[PDB]
Amino acid sequence: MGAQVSTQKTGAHETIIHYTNINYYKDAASNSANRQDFTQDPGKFTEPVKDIMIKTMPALN
Amino acid sequence: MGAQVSTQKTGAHETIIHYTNINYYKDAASNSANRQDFTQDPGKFTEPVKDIMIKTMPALN
Amino acid sequence: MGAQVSTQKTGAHETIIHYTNINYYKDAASNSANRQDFTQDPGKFTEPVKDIMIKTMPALN
Amino acid sequence: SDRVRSLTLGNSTITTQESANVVVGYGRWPEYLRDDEATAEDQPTQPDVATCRFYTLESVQWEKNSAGWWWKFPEALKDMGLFGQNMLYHYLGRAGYTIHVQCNASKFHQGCLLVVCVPEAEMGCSQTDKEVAAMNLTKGEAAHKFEPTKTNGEHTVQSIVCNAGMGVGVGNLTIYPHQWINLRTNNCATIVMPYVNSVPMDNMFRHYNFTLMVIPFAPLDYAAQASEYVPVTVTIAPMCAEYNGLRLAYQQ
Amino acid sequence: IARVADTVASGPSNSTSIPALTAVETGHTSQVEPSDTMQTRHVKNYHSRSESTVENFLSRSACVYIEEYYTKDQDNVNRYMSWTINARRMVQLRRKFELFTYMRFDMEITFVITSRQLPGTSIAQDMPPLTHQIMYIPPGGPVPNSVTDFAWQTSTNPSIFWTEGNAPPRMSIPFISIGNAYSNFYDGWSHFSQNGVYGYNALNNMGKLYARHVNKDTPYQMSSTIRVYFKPKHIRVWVPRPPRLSPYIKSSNVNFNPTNLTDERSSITYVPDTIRP
Amino acid sequence: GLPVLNTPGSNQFMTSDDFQSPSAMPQFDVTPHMDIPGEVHNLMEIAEVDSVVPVNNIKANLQSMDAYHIEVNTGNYQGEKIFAFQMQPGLESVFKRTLMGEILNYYAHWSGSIKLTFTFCGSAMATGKLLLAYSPPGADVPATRKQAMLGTHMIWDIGLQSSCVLCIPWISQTHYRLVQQDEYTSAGNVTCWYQTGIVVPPGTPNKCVVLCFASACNDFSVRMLRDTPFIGQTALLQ
Amino acid sequence: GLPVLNTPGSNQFMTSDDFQSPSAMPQFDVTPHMDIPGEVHNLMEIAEVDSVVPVNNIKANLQSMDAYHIEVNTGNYQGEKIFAFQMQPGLESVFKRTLMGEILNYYAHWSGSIKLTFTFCGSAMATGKLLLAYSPPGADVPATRKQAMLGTHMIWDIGLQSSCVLCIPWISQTHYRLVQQDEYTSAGNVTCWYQTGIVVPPGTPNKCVVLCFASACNDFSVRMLRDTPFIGQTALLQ
Amino acid sequence: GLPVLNTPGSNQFMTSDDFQSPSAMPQFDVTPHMDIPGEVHNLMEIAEVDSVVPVNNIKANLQSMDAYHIEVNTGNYQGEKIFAFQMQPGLESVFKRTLMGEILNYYAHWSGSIKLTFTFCGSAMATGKLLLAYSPPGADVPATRKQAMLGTHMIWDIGLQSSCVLCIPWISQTHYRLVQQDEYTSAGNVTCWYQTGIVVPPGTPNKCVVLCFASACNDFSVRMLRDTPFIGQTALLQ
Ligand SMILES: CCCCCCCCCCCC(=O)O
Repeated sequence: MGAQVSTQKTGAHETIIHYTNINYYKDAASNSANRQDFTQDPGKFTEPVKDIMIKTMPALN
Repeated sequence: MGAQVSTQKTGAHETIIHYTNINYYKDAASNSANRQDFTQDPGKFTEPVKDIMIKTMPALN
Repeated sequence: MGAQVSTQKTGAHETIIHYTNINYYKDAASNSANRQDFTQDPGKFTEPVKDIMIKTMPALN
Repeated sequence: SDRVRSLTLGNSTITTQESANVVVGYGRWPEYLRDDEATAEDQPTQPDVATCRFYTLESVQWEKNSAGWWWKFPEALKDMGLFGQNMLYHYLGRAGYTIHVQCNASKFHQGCLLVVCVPEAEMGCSQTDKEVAAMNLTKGEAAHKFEPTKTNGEHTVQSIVCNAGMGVGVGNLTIYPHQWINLRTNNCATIVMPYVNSVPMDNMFRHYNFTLMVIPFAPLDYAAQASEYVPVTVTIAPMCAEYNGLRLAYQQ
Repeated sequence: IARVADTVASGPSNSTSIPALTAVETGHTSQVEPSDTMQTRHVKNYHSRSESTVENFLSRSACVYIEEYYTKDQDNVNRYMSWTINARRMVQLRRKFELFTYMRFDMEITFVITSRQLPGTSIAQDMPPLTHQIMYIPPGGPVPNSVTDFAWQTSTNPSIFWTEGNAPPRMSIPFISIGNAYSNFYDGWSHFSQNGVYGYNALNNMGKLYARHVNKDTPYQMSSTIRVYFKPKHIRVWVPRPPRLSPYIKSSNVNFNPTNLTDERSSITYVPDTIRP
Repeated sequence: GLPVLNTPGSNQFMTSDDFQSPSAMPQFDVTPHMDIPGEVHNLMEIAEVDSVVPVNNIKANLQSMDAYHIEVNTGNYQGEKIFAFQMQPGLESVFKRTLMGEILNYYAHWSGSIKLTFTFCGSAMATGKLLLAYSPPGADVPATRKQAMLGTHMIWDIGLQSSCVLCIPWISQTHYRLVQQDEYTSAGNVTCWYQTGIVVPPGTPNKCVVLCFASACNDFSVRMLRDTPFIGQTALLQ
Repeated sequence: GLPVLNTPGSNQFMTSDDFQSPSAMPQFDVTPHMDIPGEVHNLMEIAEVDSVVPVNNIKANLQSMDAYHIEVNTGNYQGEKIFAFQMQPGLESVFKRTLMGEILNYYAHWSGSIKLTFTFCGSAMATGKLLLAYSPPGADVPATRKQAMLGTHMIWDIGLQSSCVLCIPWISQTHYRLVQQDEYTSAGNVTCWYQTGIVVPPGTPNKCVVLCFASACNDFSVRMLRDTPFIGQTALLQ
Repeated sequence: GLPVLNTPGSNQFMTSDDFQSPSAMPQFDVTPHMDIPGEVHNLMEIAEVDSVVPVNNIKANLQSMDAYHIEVNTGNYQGEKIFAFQMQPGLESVFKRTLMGEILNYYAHWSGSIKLTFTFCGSAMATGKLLLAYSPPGADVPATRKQAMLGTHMIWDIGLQSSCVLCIPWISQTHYRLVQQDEYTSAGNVTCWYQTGIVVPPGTPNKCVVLCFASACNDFSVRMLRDTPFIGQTALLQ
């Protein structure tokens, strides 16, 4: 089938950890949640300044 | 098996979106609806004229 | 598995029409009916004569 | 000039100097039944030019208070030359038809008709509690007319125009093969109807394949001394006429 | 795939091109678009007519019938159901099907059977799960005259046995029509003499459907209501037509009462003032 | 386990389903297959076999061989209809019980041509010509030979070849017809007349029997499985 | 067997599901497909067909052809509004019942442009120029020709070409609008005025009929399947 | 069919499951995606944004801007503690409601460092040095500057650079801590003192406001999803 093997979340016996998935429905809205999308970009809220500010330097000068 | 992978309808997280299907019954009447047949030809009802009419021109002349 | 793809019976949208099958039981008596065996030989009952009779000819002569 | 057009079928020919193109059914043109779609095993008969020709029906008068008219085919052509003779002697029939509605006036008259071909135009009864009679559905080449008001007849058809005698809106009849006859631009209307039915062939007396309706949306009007007589003539010619099941003529 | 047309960017104009001018007399529907009668900007339209498909439109279970049958043989209550299959007794689905003259498709039939115990002063029971039997009888087959008729043997007629509590029974059927397509409208008769039956009933004959309780009897009177649902699939439709305007009166013909073309209003120039600061 | 979702129609029991199921007798050694004569594969093999038709099914003969007898006499009988009946392979009382019709009653739809074989059982000295006509639906039943002659007919000349076949072509509007034929799915009628007459020598019977046989052609077929209305009961047999 | 775990929604019955199911009639031979004229694939093929619009839908004409009549007269009528209405393809009483609007009522969302075709049915001698304007939501309905002229308008000149199209562009904030349009999803209004006037020769009518047609463009589309509020009942029909 | 065995937990409904399910609206055309500014991917993006901390949360200021005011005065104030509080990002009333703490209340576990930014809002002429100390759990809260000075401290010198950051390092025994911190998962305290004092010129205020900001670092993270105890109701709203 259109099987798609992904990686499972670390277990309590770490340091065959993968699962299989197949969509049965025609609408993408039927698929399960995307609990594995780990994107980040705090810059939008933490550093929305026009002029890049270097940590080790004075904010104003 | 006789699996057949198709494309799913766009989801609310666009811009692995495919599903698998296998028929289990011997009669085609048992299969699911054909919700993905997008054919069109309005000409039958909107332009059933014998002489092609060019938009940018006079209907009669 | 020992999957076996066959052809489905014509649907109400003709003129992917195939299904898959796998036997799970050890006895052939467990399998589904053979609704697709189309053999014929009316000769046994309609023409059980010893001497071939040609339609366009006299039965007796 | 696409205004002028000529039609030739059999020993008949129609002329026009003020037409508005030609509507061809649902994009299809009349054609004989193919072998991979036939059911009747007997070899059909095809009179051709004998039945496929222009048949003119009784003219009708368009008046300032006219509400409309309607004909049912192939029934309406039961007494038309050899086309009607084949209907009697055969069990099955199949034809195309080229509807040509004529109606001329003058640059001083005004009005607008709606020539439409309604497949399976099943109609309702005046008295919703009773049924309709064939005699009230179609009466030969004699046209039935729509009324601007409700009808009361026992087994009569609800002739009230606004519902076209079908329980629908007249303004939506444009979804069927049609043309208009806007006197200020037109002079006639032609529609080539292909055989439309859920069966390869069918009886021509028992079944009314389609209904031709001529409903005016713009009332006929004019000034004094202007010709008050404005007739509307309907001409139709069968196409690719096939017949099956030959037997003793049917007694009407 | 089933995407909609995009709008080409248009600018000023001044030529002999007359896309706005035409003549409806030809029976031709104008193929004009905004860019032809004004200055437009380019727009990548991603909209899709995927849900306008005749398949997606008609492929949805809709109730087509409903009858009630009792368990005990008291009074003149019917202990079994009978029904001359057709979809002309439920205005909703009937109106959709009638948007087209001819139809061709397979169909998914689902049954929603529910039971109850009729009111009473002393009705303490303990009845086991009720099992029902739905039997389809194609035109000509023997019809049962009782809840114990031999016809319920279902020797060759398709039948379903369902027990309450479980998911509503379902099963698909092909294209039964003896014609090349189902007919929603038949402007003809059943007899060559142009009389007898007129319209739908003149040719359509999908047979009958019977139901009953397979349980012998209940201490106190109980009744069940079966609801039949139709869901056409693998659809094909021909010759579109004006939607039903007048309310449906009979389920055997198209009789109707002169209905208004639409709702009324003050005048042709009436437009409600919705801006009042 | 594997996340599953039960669909409607679960746990139900449809008499016409077709699933697999555990065998109550595991590893049972089926009795060796034996090649037996006359095996049937399709029921149509039976409906294609000629069977005597009880054309003379009048109340007085419903239980005698006279039901199959179709008398023909010597002498002037012009304008006289030897016999007639509708074309309802499964509904017409005449065909209703023949091998052919008997099978059609297990189905609701039928299509194809039919072979009506007529056999002259008179003496070897009797001669004659009969007109076997078939008129498709649409008009009244042929009242005269002329009317019948206008339809699909067969002029049978009695001679050494005893039998004569009148193949009724499938001339229908729709592809199929209901076994429980109504006026809509009418098939027509079949009328027999005297083309000439039955001449006979001295010292020879004047009345002769003509048997009728009916069977399906290679273009015949049934379609809607249903129960036959020719068998029932009021209680379990014992 | 295979360890399975049933997920919520099992054994339920959703009218809009789409699963496979056993056929009650195994190996049924479907009737041969026949190529019938005028096949529909998408309902939009219908909504794109012009249909007469009952602009003059006043109580007195709700059952007469006058409902479609849009009169125009000769003589000074400057400052007079020939007609007007809101842009609610499925809610506005004027469009509510047209082929277009009739279909939109089976859906809750709509988008795209609309083609309002106007046809002059006067005599061939009558002349004139009308101003067909369309004003997007935001301000009051044009009370004068100047106000209407500020919006998207079309100056129609009556002549040999009887019809004239006023394409109402899709100028909305959101991609879609509700068929059950509210103030938020307002579409605007359409008002018609006299650009000049209708001049006519002697011995010719002074009042003329102007029919209105409405249909969707190639950029139109519906989206939310729902039941139409134009049909109901109080009990099973018989 | 395929022999199956239902495992425990079937037909149940767990609010935190994640299975597939049939769409009630087949082939629905979702509205085109539009790139909108300020998209959030992880809630931590919010907890990393500085938010004013109500250090002066005394009953009399629970509804005034004084709740955020941290006064500092000129003159001898040696040995005086400017302010102090526990290190409970989600439990401490001081942080409990900040953007950071507000998010932690949707989780039961937390880990990482915290950035306490202090901004001097006095006049441009006012000068001074403050001692921002942080003492890990284990001993009593610093009663004197000497005791506080023994712990992780930051000597802030007021000048052109208005703000000064006191990063509280994650010095815990366990990898994570409970938002509902108890004595076991204690984090310590934060006390502010006068390193020197606030000297000011003539004609200049003697009292100044010092705002406090709190946010998470790049090493912060929450873990146990739970419901926030800062919102509830007694009946359906209307
Ligand atoms: C096993 C149950 C069989 C039910 C047959 C239903 C056929 C429905 C046909 C509908 C015809 C029409 O709507 O024009």
